[PDB]
Amino acid sequence: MKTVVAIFVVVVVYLVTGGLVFRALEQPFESSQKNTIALEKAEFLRDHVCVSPQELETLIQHALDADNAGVSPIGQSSQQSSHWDLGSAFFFAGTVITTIGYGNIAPSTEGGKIFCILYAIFGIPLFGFLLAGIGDQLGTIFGKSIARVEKVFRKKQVSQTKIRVISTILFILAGCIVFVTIPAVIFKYIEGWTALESIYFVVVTLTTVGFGDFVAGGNAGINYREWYKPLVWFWILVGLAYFAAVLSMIGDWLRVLSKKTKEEVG
Amino acid sequence: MKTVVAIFVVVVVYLVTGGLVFRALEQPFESSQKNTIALEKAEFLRDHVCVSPQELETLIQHALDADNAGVSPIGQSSQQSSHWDLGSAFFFAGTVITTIGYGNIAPSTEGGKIFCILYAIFGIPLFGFLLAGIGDQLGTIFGKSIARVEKVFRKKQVSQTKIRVISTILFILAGCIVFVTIPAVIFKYIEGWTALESIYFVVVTLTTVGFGDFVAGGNAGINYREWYKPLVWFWILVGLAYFAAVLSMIGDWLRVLSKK
Amino acid sequence: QVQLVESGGGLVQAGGSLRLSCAASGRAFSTYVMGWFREAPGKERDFVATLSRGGAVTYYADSVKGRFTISRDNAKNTVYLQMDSLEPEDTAVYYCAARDRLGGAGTATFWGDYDYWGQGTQVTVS
Amino acid sequence: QVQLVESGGGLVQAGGSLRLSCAASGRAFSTYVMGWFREAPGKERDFVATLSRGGAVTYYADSVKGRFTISRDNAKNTVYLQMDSLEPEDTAVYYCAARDRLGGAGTATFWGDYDYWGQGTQVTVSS
Amino acid sequence: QVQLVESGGGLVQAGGSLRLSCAASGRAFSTYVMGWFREAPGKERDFVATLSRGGAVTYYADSVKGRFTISRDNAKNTVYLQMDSLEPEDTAVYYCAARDRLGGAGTATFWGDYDYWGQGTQVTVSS
Ligand SMILES: [K+]
Ligand SMILES: [K+]
Ligand SMILES: [K+]
Ligand SMILES: [K+]
Ligand SMILES: [K+]
Repeated sequence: MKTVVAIFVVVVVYLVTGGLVFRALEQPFESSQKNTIALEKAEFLRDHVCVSPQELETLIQHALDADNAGVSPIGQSSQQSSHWDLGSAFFFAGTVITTIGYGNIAPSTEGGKIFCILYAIFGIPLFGFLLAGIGDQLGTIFGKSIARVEKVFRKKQVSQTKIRVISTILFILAGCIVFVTIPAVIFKYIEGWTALESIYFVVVTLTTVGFGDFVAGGNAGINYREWYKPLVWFWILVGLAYFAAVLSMIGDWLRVLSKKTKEEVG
Repeated sequence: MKTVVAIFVVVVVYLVTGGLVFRALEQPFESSQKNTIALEKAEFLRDHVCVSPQELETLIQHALDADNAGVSPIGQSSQQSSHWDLGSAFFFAGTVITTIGYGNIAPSTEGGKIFCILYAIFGIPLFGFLLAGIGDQLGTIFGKSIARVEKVFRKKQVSQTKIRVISTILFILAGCIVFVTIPAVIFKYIEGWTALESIYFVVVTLTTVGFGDFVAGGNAGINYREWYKPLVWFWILVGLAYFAAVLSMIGDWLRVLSKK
Repeated sequence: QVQLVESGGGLVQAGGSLRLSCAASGRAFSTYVMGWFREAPGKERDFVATLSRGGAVTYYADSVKGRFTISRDNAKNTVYLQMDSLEPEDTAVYYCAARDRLGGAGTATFWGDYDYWGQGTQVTVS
Repeated sequence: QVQLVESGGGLVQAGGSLRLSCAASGRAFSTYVMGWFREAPGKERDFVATLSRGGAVTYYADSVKGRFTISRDNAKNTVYLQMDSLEPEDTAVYYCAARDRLGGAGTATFWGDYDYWGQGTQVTVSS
Repeated sequence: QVQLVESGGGLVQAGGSLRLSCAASGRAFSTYVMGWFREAPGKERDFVATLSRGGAVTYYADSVKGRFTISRDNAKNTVYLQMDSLEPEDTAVYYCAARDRLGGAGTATFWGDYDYWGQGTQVTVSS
């Protein structure tokens, strides 16, 4: 009753602080970009008298609508390819059960919305057992690798607490290279994103936030290799279980900090 | 090891089946839609001879360069509202720590992307601490309300397992009216969405999927009331805990089905 | 709500001509894709002709190509349909329609592709 | 499904002692975070004590700190709760709980933080 | 890489006139924001005049407003600067610059706002 109110106050303060920081970091640039395209549009109207202000704003608005829906407004004909072909439909099904939900592909039909509701109600807990199994498989593999070292070093194990500590340290160090650093390097070369855009995609994907602004394997102008789609699929599958384990440890550290605050305030 | 492979096979089959169903339900409708920006752009060039193809291409490319990083909900891109005013920046901060991430508002700047990475790393576990407390608060409140029912159930010599099952189903039934049915009725009248679109929004939001195709409080053409934004904020906050408890019960039902 | 009002129409002999017009309300006519449809008694609304937002790109159904001419005047918020070499098969209630959606006029050949509709004008060829 | 069975409660006079035990089934007890909760009649289940997977990190509620002691024997799949200096306020049904989810070492103080639960053991302290 | 070549300067008396021209290479001249800058000896390039992609929107510095006229001919890939009522203060090397970026000419008043530059044409006005 009192602990839940204390954490609610901390979360509200964290949200207000975050809102103030994100506004200071984004609003002046957004205001600069809004006036920048506004002046270019106003000059376009005086250079091209045959076009009226509404006529131009209709095409510009529709160009933005097509771009945000996956169809590039640059070039002669884009053909729009297919968002619901068996391959992309399988990947869409994954964005639902994993709770990432990029939103680049989403059901328009009534049948798709009805099926999506039931698909997430039974699929999300089903994926959670696979994620618990993968986390256990990773912990058992890392536990075996630490037990082999403790056998060759001739150290007597009083309890599996020493193995648990060493395996958590090696897990977050090695796992950061395998699921965070190396993938971002691949995304920089394949997608052509910046070093920051690539690392921003990894965190947003593995934390299940999935804004949809950056999606690996979604550029029509890029001919992706045969191994690329299944590699990203396997990276999300295991990388979600890695990030969930790291975020669980961070949650424990915050719970430990709460007991220190309780003791100091008492 | 063998258990993990068995669940992986089930998940892959569930994904392939889902892919086949979503393709059959969406691909024929997608193939029917012939409206494209390429034909509208080609017609624009013949209607306005004073503009050349490269002159139009230049303005269209610059419009995309000046566009926000977020993809606005379906049918709400011509709003031109400030995506980063204190109010909508507070709501954006919520989409990160709750893991919903609609993506209607998203950081374009380098400073925003760096801060968003650290904001998610420390904010998501912080919100989890709160969600655990809210789930406990819901369980205690429900437990107090059902204590009269459990007293009558215990009087008639009913086993403690039978009482546990009936109580959990009553949590889903009352909780569905409070966090699923009543909110969807409000979204139908306020947003003007269909009965299905409103229920589709609720499930996608409370399961933290958050596609971004439907966002409550994102229509420029609708003048929202003063109480609307904080009501949706409070519904998301406590509704996530109810849905996490329900999804946990669904997982238990699947484990029971496995023993059968 | 945008209002579309049709005028012109009537009863003519086979081979004669007619000129339909459709006035629209508001100040966004130049942004709509305009089109003409026809409802024969007991038959569904068939596509007749469509026109780009500016009026330079015309599209026609195979049954009226070479005989009908769709044109527009954004200055007067009006869309026109000149019907030459009329046949008894062209006897139907002609509807004017406006489209305020993404895409070009070339693909707006279905009645469901439009957002606003007129009251209809009767055209009879004997 | 993992089964938790409690034993060792009863009725004692104020100031006396008790020792509860909770036996678990399966061969993964050493991987669970064990905890004790108590349900007073008409009151919600409150946190009593929690213990890490090995047993080296203990955490207690302010009402039972200095009087109660949580311990575990992974060899016998059992978690214990030694209750010294019992007060009439400690009269409640005590529940044993196991957490197989990662973490929870001293921080698992909510009922929702656990995955498996016991039947409950009655503990009564009289004046 | 886009090449910009200036022609048309020299040495004139105070009050006289000059007409500079800048030819550009490639087929994307109609998409660039064209501008004129001047480098006085020992100084950084000051802004003189800027022009929209089509040539209908002109912007000038306060020191050259009403005397200089910037114009363009997309047909010949050329930008012009007519300098009337010349003063000794106008003496500098005039640079031609092209901007292939998002934005109107109205804000392109800094040297860093441009992407391509010419080699410079010397303009001298004597008393
Ligand atoms: K999400
Ligand atoms: K999402
Ligand atoms: K999520
Ligand atoms: K999203
Ligand atoms: K989105």
